[PDB]
Amino acid sequence: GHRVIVSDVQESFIWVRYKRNENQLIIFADDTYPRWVTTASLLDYDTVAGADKFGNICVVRLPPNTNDEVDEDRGLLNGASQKAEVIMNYHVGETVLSLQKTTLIPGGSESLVYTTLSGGIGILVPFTSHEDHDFFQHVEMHLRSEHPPLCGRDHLSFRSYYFPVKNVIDGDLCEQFNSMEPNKQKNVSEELDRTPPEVSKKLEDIRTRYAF
Amino acid sequence: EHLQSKYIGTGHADTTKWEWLVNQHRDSYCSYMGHFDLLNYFAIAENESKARVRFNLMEKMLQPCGPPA
Amino acid sequence: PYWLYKLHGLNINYNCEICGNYTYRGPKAFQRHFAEWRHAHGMRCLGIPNTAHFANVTQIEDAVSLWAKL
Amino acid sequence: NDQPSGNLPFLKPDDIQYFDKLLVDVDESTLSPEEQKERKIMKLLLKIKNGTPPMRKAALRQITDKAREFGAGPLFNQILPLLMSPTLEDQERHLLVKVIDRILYKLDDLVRPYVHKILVVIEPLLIDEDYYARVEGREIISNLAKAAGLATMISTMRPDIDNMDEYVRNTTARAFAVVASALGIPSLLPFLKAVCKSKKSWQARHTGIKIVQQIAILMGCAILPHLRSLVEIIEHGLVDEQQKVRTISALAIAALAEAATPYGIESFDSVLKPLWKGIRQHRGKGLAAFLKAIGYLIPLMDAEYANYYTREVMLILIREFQSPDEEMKKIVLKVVKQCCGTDGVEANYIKTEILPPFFKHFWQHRMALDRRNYRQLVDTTVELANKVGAAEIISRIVDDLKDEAEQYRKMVMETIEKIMGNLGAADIDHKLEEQLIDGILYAFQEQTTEDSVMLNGFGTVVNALGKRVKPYLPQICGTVLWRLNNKSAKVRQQAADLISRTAVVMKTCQEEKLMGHLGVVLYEYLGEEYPEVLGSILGALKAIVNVIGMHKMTPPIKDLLPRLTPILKNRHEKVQENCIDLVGRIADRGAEYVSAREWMRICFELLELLKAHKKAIRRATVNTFGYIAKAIGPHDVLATLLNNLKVQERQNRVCTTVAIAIVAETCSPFTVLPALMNEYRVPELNVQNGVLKSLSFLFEYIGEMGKDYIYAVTPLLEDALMDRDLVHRQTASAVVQHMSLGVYGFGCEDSLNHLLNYVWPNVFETSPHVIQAVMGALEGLRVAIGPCRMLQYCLQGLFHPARKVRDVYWKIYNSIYIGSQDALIAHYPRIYNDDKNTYIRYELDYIL
Amino acid sequence: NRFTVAELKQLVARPDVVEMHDVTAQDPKLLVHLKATRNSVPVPRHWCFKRKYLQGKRGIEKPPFELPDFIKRTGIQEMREALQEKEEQKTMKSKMREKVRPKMGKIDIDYQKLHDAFFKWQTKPKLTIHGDLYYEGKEFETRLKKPGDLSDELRISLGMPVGPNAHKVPPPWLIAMQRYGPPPSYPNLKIPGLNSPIPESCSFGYHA
Amino acid sequence: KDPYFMKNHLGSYECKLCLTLHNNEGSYLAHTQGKKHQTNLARRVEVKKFVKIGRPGYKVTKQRDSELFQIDYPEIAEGIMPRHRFMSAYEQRIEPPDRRWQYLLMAAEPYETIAFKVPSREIDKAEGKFWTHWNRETKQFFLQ
Amino acid sequence: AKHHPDLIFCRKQAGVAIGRLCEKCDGKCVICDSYVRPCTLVRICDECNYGSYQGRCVICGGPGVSDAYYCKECTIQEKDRDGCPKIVNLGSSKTDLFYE
Ligand SMILES: [Zn+2]
Ligand SMILES: [Zn+2]
Ligand SMILES: [Zn+2]
Ligand SMILES: [Zn+2]
Repeated sequence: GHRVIVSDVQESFIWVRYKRNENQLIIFADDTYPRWVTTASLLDYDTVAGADKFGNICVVRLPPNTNDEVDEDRGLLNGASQKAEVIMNYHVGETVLSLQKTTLIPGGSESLVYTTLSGGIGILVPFTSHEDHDFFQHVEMHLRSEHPPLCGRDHLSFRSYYFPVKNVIDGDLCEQFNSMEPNKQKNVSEELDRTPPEVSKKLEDIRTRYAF
Repeated sequence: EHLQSKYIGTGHADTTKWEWLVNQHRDSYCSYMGHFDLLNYFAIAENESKARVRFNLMEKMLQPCGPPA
Repeated sequence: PYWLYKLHGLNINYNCEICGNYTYRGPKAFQRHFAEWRHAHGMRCLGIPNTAHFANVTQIEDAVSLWAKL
Repeated sequence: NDQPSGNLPFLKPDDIQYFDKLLVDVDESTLSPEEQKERKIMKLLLKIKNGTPPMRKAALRQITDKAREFGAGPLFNQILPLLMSPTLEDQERHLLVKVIDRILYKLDDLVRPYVHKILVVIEPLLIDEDYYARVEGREIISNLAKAAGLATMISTMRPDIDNMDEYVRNTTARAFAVVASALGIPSLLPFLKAVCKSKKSWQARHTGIKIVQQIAILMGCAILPHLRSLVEIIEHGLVDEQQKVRTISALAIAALAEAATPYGIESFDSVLKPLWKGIRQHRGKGLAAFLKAIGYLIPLMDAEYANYYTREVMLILIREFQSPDEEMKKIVLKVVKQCCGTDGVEANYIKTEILPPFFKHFWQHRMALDRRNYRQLVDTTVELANKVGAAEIISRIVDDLKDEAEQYRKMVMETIEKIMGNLGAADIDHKLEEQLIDGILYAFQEQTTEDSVMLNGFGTVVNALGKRVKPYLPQICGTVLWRLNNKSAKVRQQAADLISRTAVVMKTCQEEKLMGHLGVVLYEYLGEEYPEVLGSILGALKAIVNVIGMHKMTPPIKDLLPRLTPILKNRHEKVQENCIDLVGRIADRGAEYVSAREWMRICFELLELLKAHKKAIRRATVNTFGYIAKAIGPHDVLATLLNNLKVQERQNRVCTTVAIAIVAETCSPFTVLPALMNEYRVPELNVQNGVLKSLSFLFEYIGEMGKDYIYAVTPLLEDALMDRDLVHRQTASAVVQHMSLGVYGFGCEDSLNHLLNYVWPNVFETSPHVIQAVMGALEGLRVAIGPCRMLQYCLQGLFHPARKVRDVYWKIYNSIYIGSQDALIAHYPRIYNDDKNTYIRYELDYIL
Repeated sequence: NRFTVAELKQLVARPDVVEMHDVTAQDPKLLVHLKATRNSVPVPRHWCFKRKYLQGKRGIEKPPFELPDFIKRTGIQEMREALQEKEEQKTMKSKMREKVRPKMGKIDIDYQKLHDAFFKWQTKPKLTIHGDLYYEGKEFETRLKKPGDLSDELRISLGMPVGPNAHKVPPPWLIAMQRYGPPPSYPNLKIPGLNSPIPESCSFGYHA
Repeated sequence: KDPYFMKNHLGSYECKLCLTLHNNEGSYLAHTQGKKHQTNLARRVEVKKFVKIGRPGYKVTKQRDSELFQIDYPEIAEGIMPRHRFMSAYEQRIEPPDRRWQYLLMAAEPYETIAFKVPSREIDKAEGKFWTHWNRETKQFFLQ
Repeated sequence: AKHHPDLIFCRKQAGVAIGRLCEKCDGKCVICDSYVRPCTLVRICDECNYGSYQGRCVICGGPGVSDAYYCKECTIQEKDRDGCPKIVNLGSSKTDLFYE
């Protein structure tokens, strides 16, 4: 409403203002990265979550000022002037072709559902408080160490395949805490200063709260 | 010198547009057929099967941009 | 000083046709002179607006063609 | 005038031929063609051969930077007759070959006529005595190889094959082997096939087979893929009429078989029948070469043929234990080692008839003198102990631990220490451990050298006996303490070292009374005037501090460390090293033992335990700074290290920036970080580069905890990267590198993109340290902010008009490309099609 | 062979960026296309200079360093400055005497204040976007204002008090604008007491 | 009293007119002598050095004229006549308050300079050729 | 090393022989020469580990004691996935010091 989010096939999201008094279509923001966006979805009045051909998922939130009132020659770097900024990049591994903000279970809360091209279906759920975010960050930062992937591919350097990862905790590595031998679970859990049933309770609470 | 003999695609101070773009196209083709899902995406856009797309890509890596200049 | 004007491109003649075939004893001073009151008025007699598109054109017949392109 | 007219150095009176034209001045006109150049390149050589090291490095840089201008002609006809003087030195010869290789990267493809003139000087470096002269010889013949190509080498070194002199022929063979290494075997393998089958004079065949032998002994397992086509060259030998050709063909077969282990045995099948006929049919030195060849072949063989060839070569080996000549003694001493390392030779056969004439004829005195007959004999005796047993060999040589030759006791102790290191001490009964305990005590007591072989033998033996050494600790320790009182000074050093070897065996033998006996004894032997005595005292006392607790030892640390703080002012490297090892262990594990002002008054002492030329001293003292800080707090030791930053000496400022990073991470870093950020306001150069170097080390040390402190120090590096003095920029670029790899994957990609804007204009610097610091920072930011961002920066400078910007931007693009080649696929720009070629990647462009 | 700046400006879809040297390249169309590609950054300014990128900062004197505010609120600057000015009076007699008899606890500030200032009061600095490279003059080009507002600095120099009363506060060109019209070049400028209400549109003026 | 010596932000020294950097204390004061500093000093003596100066106050004889000072001067033995100059009170050795008048200053080499206060703005002309006379033989000096 | 710029690495294909470091070199990263955060073992090629060359220091050529390692900043930059990091030549240092 009153804004347009034009997805280029190569560069990125280009914000466009439409005016009522005139009929102009004024570009007033674009993004610094190239993306090859496939589809996209609006989350707030500012932010646009998008997905690309190569596998990633980005979220581009406008800066807090970014005034739309631009009436009409130099650009900033051969483009627009208010460059938007990115507040997550994450690698999924498949070309994500559908993003949607919804609530999959009544009694739950909103969660960005993505449906990939190789059949998979995932969600990206926000964190409520910093204690949850810091706990899950330390859980997956332990699981990159104790439980490396099978092919030898480094997990941080898989999720940071094209662009480096930002503000996303991989819950598929976290939900392999329930799949180790119990000596490893006891080691990680005493490193977390909890007990492994409490860690598995905390680890499935996010899934049952947000989704299936 | 020794890089461009060993690690192909690097390039030097006198690398023309054609050599840089032919290394660009060859690395693009090997990453298309390397990733499964870019190959999925290029198979949906035609009705070709995956082996038809891989043969079409693999036969193009010899001279992808055209004859040299 | 001899080396100070041999390093700096000075007293090595370059000519800007649009300001009445004015002369310039330095390349740095030349590309500086393009954004000046004299050269801007010399394009203002042509009616060509002062932008950065017309940066290093000297001959009028190229400048009027370039402004015809826009 | 008898010395030339300036501050040119002193001419020795036999250097007045090569620098003869320096005593007369030219006043450069009326005699100045290129002659005024060559006299100049005369002068530089005198500044290199005879000068002070500033004159050396000045003339050496001035002769490398103008080697294009001087040309190989004058330069080599001056350098080469200087090396052909009969009155050189070792260091003058070394500086001359340094001068020759330092112009071989500049005169690429211009030393084409001067290859043979280089080789007739450089070829005797390969047969030289000292190892590093051999390495310089091999290195510059490999450089001459890669610089002169291949066909020039073949045209030069072919007349040196049928040459009359044997020394030029042998050195030509070794030169051919090193050019074969630097240019690959199959480049010149047709030439070896040519020269080895050439039949006009046998010396050409002998030379080519020598070439094959030195190729095999030079490059070990890189002869393996070309092995079959190379042994086919040699196998046309062994049937030549000359004994020298057959002998060197057998030696070449031995070198190839030692090189290809264990492989290629199918490629050796056409060699075994002339080898068998040769060892059966005749005696001589051809027997010795054939015997070395079969002794290297049969470990490459399958067990049936290995057993058959071993059991009918032992007859000749027993026949040649009586042999007088020394090279066949060395050869059968080698052949026994491989002929019993396999299955097939049963242990009773060996203990009945292999080893008794072995010990009769090989454990002599003269075999211990020659080093290549020392080490071969002891390594063969160890293998005979591997097969037969430990006790059967040890009981046969244990009575000679009490001999009167020091080299023979050294040989026997080295044999026994290698056996009991390999096998163990379970075999030795109680009737023989007293024999060897008295043997090693007498052998330790009566050595005249400073060798550590008796010490390591004692340590390995009493480690192997374990708990069975208990009724010898009264015998040993009473031997030790009376050893510690001597008019001699080194034998006290022999005693205390022994304690540091036998401290580990008394706790595992329930002997802590006697450790409590000799800790308090060693407490008063550390007022010793001699430094190397007191260093071994401190080593023994360190071993006792380890093997007991720190808090349950009898000269207790309440009054052991106060005695150690004046030891720490001793400038000897041994005493410093052992004293700060002990002070570091006391400082982290026992810091509740002294005054916490004593720690202050020794952390002023560890500022001069830097400037210590040993680099283990300097890296133990910074750990000691960290431990002292963890004891008494990171606010007094930090002010000490920040006062130390204005001292004018590196090796005293970089090793305190290390210490500031150590106290930063051993406490939490905020405890140091405002004070360390405040010292950037001190308007001196060394303290500002000190806080930048210490931030580099701090971020490298803390790693993933840099997410908290990056916003604090980004306004510091943004000020350092704007500063004129380029050491600020190289150290701030190092900080950007370590910080960028420390916050990877944490979402701090905005601060690094800020700092990249200031790092990136330092791309065009040409000082090598700052260019490698900025380029390490760029390839360390590539992973932090992405290859996309670094490709956006590296773009549009790739095709800039100037070569000076084009090559720097292309090498940063090469670093990005080989860093992450896959990730660049999404980030490439769109490049439209011209007339003849198509450039749009159309596959990415279409959409479902 | 090297066609001049004229024809190169004719050929390129964006002749804004093609400069004096790009005709002397080895591929001008590609170079000016990459110069006009979207989010790239340009080559540093000192590739053609003669002064080694910062050896023109010779004679200018600069402040030492401004510590960030959260670190300055730990008192470390005041204690450390007092300690340096105390140590600058010591002779070598007392400098080597307090090397063996040290009085410690000279600063000994606390750890809760430092852990607060690095974790509670941490401040985001003023960063910059990825295009904004650095050149030598950069921090002294700081000059990089609107119709209808006047700064406090300009109002002191003009003697024009900021107040809301659109007629006594106005700029002294008010009477002339009532006579001659509003700005020819600001058609939508609204001035309080002219074409905007006097007490309502008190921002001096506004484009609306 | 050097006005071009600067110490920069990192404890080195700089000549400000030459714009040159110097590492240590002794490398600036060996640059103040040298072809870079002297020629830049010229771009930005002997008779002054050898002035004999006893500093002896001569005897003046001021007198109100109408249509003049009479200085008795002992022997100079040189060709150069005594010289006058009008000087302002703005620059002085003590610089104290009340500066704001002019002095007619008289000098000749071996002996002391003499000053005469003028509070009126204009009454005469303190010029050399127009209005001075030198009775060198009797050694009385004139100026009106 | 990075201090001596004339030293070259082997850079051939890394085999299974684990590289070793001497007593004078203990703790060093092979590429960086930094002492902190070792993460990845060193695998030297087969020509650089043959016969008398076994168990020998990667940097020195002296007798090895401990296992060699890449640091974490070599691991995450993937400097462990180029070749055999065995420093081949001894050049212009520890040779004139032998000659002095
Ligand atoms: Zn000066
Ligand atoms: Zn490393
Ligand atoms: Zn190797
Ligand atoms: Zn080493």
